[PDB]
Amino acid sequence: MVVKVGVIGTGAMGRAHIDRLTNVLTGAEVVAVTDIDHEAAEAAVRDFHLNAKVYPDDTSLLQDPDIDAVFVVSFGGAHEATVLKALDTDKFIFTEKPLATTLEGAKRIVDKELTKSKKVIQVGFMRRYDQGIRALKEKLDTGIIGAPLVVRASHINPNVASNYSNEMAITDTLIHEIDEMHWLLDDEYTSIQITYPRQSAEVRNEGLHDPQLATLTTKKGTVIQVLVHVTAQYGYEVKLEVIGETGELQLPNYGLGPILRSNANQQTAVEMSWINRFIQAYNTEVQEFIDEVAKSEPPVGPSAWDGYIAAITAAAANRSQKDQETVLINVAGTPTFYQ
Amino acid sequence: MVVKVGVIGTGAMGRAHIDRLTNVLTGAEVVAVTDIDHEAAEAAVRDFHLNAKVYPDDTSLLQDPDIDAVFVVSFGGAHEATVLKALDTDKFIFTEKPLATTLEGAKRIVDKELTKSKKVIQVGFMRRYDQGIRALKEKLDTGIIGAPLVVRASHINPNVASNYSNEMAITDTLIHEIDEMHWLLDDEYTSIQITYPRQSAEVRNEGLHDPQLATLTTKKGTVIQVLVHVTAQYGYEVKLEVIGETGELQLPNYGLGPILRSNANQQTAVEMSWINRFIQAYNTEVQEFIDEVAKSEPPVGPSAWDGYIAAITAAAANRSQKDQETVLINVAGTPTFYQ
Amino acid sequence: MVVKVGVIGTGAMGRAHIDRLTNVLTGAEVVAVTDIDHEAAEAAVRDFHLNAKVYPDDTSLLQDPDIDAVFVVSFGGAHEATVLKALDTDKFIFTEKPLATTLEGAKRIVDKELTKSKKVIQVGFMRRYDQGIRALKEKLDTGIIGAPLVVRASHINPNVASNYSNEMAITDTLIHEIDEMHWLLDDEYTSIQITYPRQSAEVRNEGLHDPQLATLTTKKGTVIQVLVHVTAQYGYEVKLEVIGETGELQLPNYGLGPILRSNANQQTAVEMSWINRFIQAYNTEVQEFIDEVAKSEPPVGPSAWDGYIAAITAAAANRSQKDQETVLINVAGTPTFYQ
Amino acid sequence: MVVKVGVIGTGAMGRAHIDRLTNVLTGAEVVAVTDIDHEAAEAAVRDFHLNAKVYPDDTSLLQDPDIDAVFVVSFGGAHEATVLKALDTDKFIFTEKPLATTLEGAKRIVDKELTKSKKVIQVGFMRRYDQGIRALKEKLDTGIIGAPLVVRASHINPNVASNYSNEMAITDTLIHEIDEMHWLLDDEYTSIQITYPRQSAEVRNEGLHDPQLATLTTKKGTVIQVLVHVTAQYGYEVKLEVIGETGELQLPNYGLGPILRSNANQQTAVEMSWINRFIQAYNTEVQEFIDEVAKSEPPVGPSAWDGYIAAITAAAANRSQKDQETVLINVAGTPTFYQ
Ligand SMILES: NC(=O)C1=CN([C@@H]2O[C@H](COP(=O)(O)OP(=O)(O)OC[C@H]3O[C@@H](n4cnc5c(N)ncnc54)[C@H](O)[C@@H]3O)[C@@H](O)[C@H]2O)C=CC1
Ligand SMILES: NC(=O)C1=CN([C@@H]2O[C@H](COP(=O)(O)OP(=O)(O)OC[C@H]3O[C@@H](n4cnc5c(N)ncnc54)[C@H](O)[C@@H]3O)[C@@H](O)[C@H]2O)C=CC1
Ligand SMILES: NC(=O)C1=CN([C@@H]2O[C@H](COP(=O)(O)OP(=O)(O)OC[C@H]3O[C@@H](n4cnc5c(N)ncnc54)[C@H](O)[C@@H]3O)[C@@H](O)[C@H]2O)C=CC1
Ligand SMILES: NC(=O)C1=CN([C@@H]2O[C@H](COP(=O)(O)OP(=O)(O)OC[C@H]3O[C@@H](n4cnc5c(N)ncnc54)[C@H](O)[C@@H]3O)[C@@H](O)[C@H]2O)C=CC1
Ligand SMILES: O[C@H]1[C@H](O)[C@@H](O)[C@H](O)[C@@H](O)[C@H]1O
Repeated sequence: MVVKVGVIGTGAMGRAHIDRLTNVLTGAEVVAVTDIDHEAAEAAVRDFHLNAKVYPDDTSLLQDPDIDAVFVVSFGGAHEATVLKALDTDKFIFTEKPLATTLEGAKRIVDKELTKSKKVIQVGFMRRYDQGIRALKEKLDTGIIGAPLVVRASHINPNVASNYSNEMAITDTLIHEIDEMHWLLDDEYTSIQITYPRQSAEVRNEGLHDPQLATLTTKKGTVIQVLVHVTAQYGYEVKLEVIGETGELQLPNYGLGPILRSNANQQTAVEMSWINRFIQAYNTEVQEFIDEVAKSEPPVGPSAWDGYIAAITAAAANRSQKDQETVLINVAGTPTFYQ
Repeated sequence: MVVKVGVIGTGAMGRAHIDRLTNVLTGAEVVAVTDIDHEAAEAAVRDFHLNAKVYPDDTSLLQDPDIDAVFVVSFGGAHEATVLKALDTDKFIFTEKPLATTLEGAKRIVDKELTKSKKVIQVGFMRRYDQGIRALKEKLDTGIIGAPLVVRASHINPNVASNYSNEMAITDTLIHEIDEMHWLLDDEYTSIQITYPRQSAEVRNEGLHDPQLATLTTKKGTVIQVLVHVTAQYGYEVKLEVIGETGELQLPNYGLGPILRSNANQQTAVEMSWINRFIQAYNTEVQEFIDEVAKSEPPVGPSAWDGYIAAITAAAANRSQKDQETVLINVAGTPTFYQ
Repeated sequence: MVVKVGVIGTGAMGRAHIDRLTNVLTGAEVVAVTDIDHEAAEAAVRDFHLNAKVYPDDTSLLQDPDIDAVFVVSFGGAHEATVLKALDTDKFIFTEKPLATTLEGAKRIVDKELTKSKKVIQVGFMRRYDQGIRALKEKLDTGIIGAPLVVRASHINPNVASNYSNEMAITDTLIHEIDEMHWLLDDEYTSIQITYPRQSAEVRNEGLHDPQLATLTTKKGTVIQVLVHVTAQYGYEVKLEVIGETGELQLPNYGLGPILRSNANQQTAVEMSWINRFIQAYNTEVQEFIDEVAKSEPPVGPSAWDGYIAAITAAAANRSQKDQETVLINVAGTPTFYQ
Repeated sequence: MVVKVGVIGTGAMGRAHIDRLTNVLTGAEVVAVTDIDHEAAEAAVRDFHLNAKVYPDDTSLLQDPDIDAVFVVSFGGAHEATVLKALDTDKFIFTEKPLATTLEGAKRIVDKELTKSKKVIQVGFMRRYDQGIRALKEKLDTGIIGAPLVVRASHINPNVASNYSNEMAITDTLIHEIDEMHWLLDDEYTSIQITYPRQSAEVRNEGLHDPQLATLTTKKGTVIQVLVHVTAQYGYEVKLEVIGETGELQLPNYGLGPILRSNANQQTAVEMSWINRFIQAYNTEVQEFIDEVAKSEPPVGPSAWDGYIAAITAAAANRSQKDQETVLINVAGTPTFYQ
């Protein structure tokens, strides 16, 4: 039966999710929208030819009994309150990352969800759905390279908007690696440290350090070195290498485009848009959510607990940014509810 | 509104299309099925949880007024009669390849379709929807390597079933390149020639020559060299290189799986299944057809005319297979109906 | 002993051989040069800091008793007369390919050398010395991919000089593959056919067809498909793929230059000339020649017989060029002198 | 005229250099040897068919006026004393790494040589001569990727002998990166920090931590992250990536061996031997030294100053190994003598 969806926040990613649900994926319909910019919400309805009602706020939308699930796609800082409101209903909840912008907010959500008769929140950490990354994890898990010793990763982005701040290097960019690595390794973090190499001349934003180097450590002692470089110019790229005791695994170059021999070079295109890079993962993640809601079963994707882990680690990273010193992480054990 | 589909032939590929239409793609519903094996048809209904009627044959299914489009997914030899029957209705028609198993059957279909007010047939030549192959064509069409002079291609398959005949090297295997190349090059074929290199010791089928080399010439003068190797053992692989005046284009490695460094080698997995190789293409191809039907517009994918070109070329190749001599091809000018 | 060398022809490759003999290789000194362009000869002496005599012609240089060995590095069509003259002396002879530009010329050389007390000619078929190509042959010979069924090869040049003729597409270019494949496969040819794809707009030489396709068949039934493309623009490249019963072997991309990520592309440099692509092969073959001369022993590298065997096939291809028809080949057995 | 060489220390690398001078390269002759193991010295002369005198010690060898240059290939701890002695002569000096085993020893050599009328010492840091590494440096120096911000490198080795110590991870292994980076970047080091990920189960040596992570900083702010992994099992590999403001540069795939398609995989061999990996670099380095001596000009390769830089940095790294703390490095501005 069709999953009736309400969307809270009809901006860039909200519209992208509306588009997915309407024109790409199967088994859902958007029947309600709201945005603090009412005209934006109206436009979403028009642009996507929805049979949907526009509500003036989240509270009103959440009162609609016909809605089976809500998508929270507002500003990050608005997620916490909205998710908490939604938990007063029986509706399933897909929230874009972050779960909340503070670790305390995340904890509030976890604590509230724990009181319920079903897990209902999935968080939009799409990396876990990317076919390439999953294939690497699968291969790692065969034991073929032994224990993971070091992970080297890159998060490369061409340029940023004028409103992109230093802290967003963590909260908008590194956050993906923050969620991914503990999942990839089936391990828990023990520390994070952010260091600043020489400042790029390409940076146009006051206070923004770029590139940034992030070193994370895990309980088993695996060290993760992430390069974050958001004014890299050349392209958008995600790189991942796992160094094991007996071998290595790395993600192949992304892209299906041809190899060009021309002008004394052999070349392949590099993606310029994060949007295109993770199109598959976004579709897969959302389809999975919808498929679960259709069965009235709890989501199986990243949970509020994953959101909490991410928020704790992001907080630690933002602390590290202040003086470039290592910050310890010690997350509580995973409640059975979230296993 | 949803496109209501009837499926004629509920075998391996018929079920795969049903699965696509039901569980993967958007905007369609299978409401009717038929198969000469009635038990298979019934199973398809149960297996995919369809709300669908099982009909004794194609004729009866075709009388169902609720059906917007039919999928013809029976034995190749059955396609012609069914497509001709379907053309007595107003319904849209997706037929799997081949359009017909004979040249004359293909023309009968074309002649019949030409009598209609709009085009309704799409033929399942999915290569055109493969992202890698499409990306190559697109790059070619930028002019960046100048005019295409030579095409070198491979269709590699690990092993064949006992029913695989010499002529199937053309009709089941090369057929894909036959449809693909004239599209790739915006050109028309003038001849085809099949040669037999030394016979592989891996061949276990009566009368099968393997490998086979196919050489096609085009009106603009491009020479196409295809290696067909169906007992290759190592994997399933589709390779494509275009040699231009000022450069070359080739398909990259297919696969998202990781690069493994282990035991004095660096390695990546090779696909063993054509099914897996073309999952995406099948999805894109069918979604497009459904999207067209939903708008009541003619299909924009490979047409009955393309089916005809394929059939003519395949026939010529089968003739060449008899003595390894060149066989001329002179395809009629495209009717405006198919422009 | 330091081998005293004379060089006949001091153009691009003459200079390159002088360079290697003077600065890289051991046990040789260039003591004499000649070129029909006196200024070119003088430039070679100057540019490579030689204490060398500049002779007005080959005959005078050949009559200098102090010269131990001569290198024939003139225009291909000039090799025959020079080699024949040199055979009137007791000097060792390294000639670049081709041995001659006609079958009759090659035969004249063989007939003359057979009258001598020992073998003195080495032909510059350097492909056999290339580490990559050798490594491929070695792997093939392990049986890991079973019997070789088809070979696909490319011989790519960016452009040609004004003196490059249609006939030279065979005698200067394809001649490498002619020698290479029979060595690689330990097989002999039964036929050759040259075909002319769509003529490139990049051709600037009257009478030159480019690209050209060569199909060679061997006694064991292996079919070799060579692409000759000498106005390719993009670079200089040699490609080799062997299709076996149970697998494939391919030469990797050549180059040590870096991978550049820049401007929405990932790219690596392509060689623009043989001079660098085959520097190792040239070094090895020439050092081997010099080492034999130093011991007053016959060369162990490719012989005038190899040159003649190649010339037979080359002449067959030149015949095929006229009408694009297949030409049969059946070479004589190797004389004892050349075993 | 031929460069007459004396070799001090005729062990593994000593014999390798003798072989280079005797068989591989042009313009030199080994005319004297010495080793504390007088039988090793005798074996060298014998095995390589040398016309050389065996001297009882370095002092006696250095007094031989016919010797143009000496190679110091004894135990590392024995270089300092031997070098300082040779500096009492006018002979050119090629010393293997290290220049000295202490920065104090290195400083003494630097001070002594600085009193001489011209530079005579080259240190055997062969990385700088590796074609790929040089090609990358050169591309970097074009400015095409802007300023270097981060360098990521790997020094991967399959296994170690029973005598390999924790300190050797620096002195024998990382030392190559230690010399290479400041040269690559034309910059000076300001700090080094060694950190230990989880210990590999493959380690069989008391006290050896593997892998190790080395972080170096430069004056311009470039951060260098090196992974040292000496029990990696899979192969020997050197990886290098430079992250620039506007792009990236990395070393390409190393290897000439074929690509094998077999058994559901595509694979290429990985080098297992550091010896084989850097064969070319060793040859080029020594040939350049000989060429300089031949012209009676100072060496142009890595100098005593470079050896001093390496010694300081290695000492700092050995210190950091104790507690994983960052150790500052302050190298004096280069004397013009060494520019
Ligand atoms: N998982 C991923 O890779 C990505 C996640 N996101 C997340 O999606 C969320 C939205 O980002 P964008 O769409 O790019 O930003 P956006 O700025 O384009 O849109 C946000 C929308 O939310 C509306 N809004 C703000 N506060 C609201 C509230 N309290 N209630 C209702 N509506 C409100 C705004 O008016 C705006 O239309 C963010 O949390 C972002 O981090 C965004 C892009 C990629
Ligand atoms: N485009 C592509 O890549 C592919 C195309 N195909 C095409 O799909 C068609 C079906 O192939 P598969 O599903 O693999 O074969 P299959 O043998 O598994 O299924 C064929 C089904 O058709 C039924 N059938 C036969 N004659 C019929 C008729 N007159 N009316 C109704 N049903 C009839 C059979 O009972 C069977 O259930 C073939 O034409 C094949 O060439 C199949 C696979 C891939
Ligand atoms: N093995 C290989 O990969 C290569 C082989 N070659 C061969 O080397 C030879 C020379 O080629 P390039 O140096 O590239 O050509 P080039 O055109 O640069 O030089 C040819 C030189 O020969 C001189 N010459 C012509 N006729 C002469 C004669 N009768 N006596 C003396 N000198 C004469 C010309 O004046 C010119 O200086 C050819 O046989 C060519 O096929 C050339 C390049 C690569
Ligand atoms: N640049 C590179 O990649 C490499 C550098 N090396 C360096 O080469 C040097 C020698 O290494 P190996 O040959 O591997 O060691 P090895 O132990 O095989 O040989 C050293 C030889 O020196 C002799 N010896 C020791 N002290 C001596 C003294 N005071 N005077 C004369 N002879 C003496 C020993 O008896 C022995 O025969 C070391 O400094 C090593 O670090 C070695 C291998 C590679
Ligand atoms: O003489 C050169 C030489 O034979 C090269 O190796 C070949 O690549 C060029 O085509 C030819 O003109």
